[PDB]
Amino acid sequence: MLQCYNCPNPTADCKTAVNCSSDFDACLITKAGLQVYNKCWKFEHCNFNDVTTRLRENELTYYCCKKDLCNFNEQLE
Amino acid sequence: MLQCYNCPNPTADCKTAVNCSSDFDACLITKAGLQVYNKCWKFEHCNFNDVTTRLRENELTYYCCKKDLCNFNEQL
Amino acid sequence: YSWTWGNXXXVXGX
Ligand SMILES: [Zn+2]
Repeated sequence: MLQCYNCPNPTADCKTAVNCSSDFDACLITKAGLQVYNKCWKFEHCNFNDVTTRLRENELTYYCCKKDLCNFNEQLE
Repeated sequence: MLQCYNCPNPTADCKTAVNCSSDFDACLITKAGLQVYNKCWKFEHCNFNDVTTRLRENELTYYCCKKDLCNFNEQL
Repeated sequence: YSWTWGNXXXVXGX
């Protein structure tokens, strides 16, 4: 399966690694202000609109990828 | 109004600047193998699936943005 | 603010 950093809640540095279930095909990371999210995610729905609405956030940058444990914080500068 | 580099066909260095009509809200650039595309585009349709099918290309990197003349080659 | 970059891949966004 695909392995992502995945923290139920925003954290300054999530190091909780999970096997995402088959439904999820990508790993997300996104900073919204000082807050940081790390999640199992779907590639189709990795974009400003999908991410902002699904996480209830106004302004963010995001990165998604499909390699194990790729959604680490240094991916966003 | 939005100004993009826009070349009817892939070119190694597109120098054609166009006033995209209001139907387009973004400028695209994408390298697909050795080929390079620069186009007026729609942000909705800026992603691997939409770009590969609309240009008939298998493997590429793309970048889209909305400022005038932003879709230059060094963006990738 | 609003730009997208990507691959594959690979998605990079504003
Ligand atoms: Zn090609």
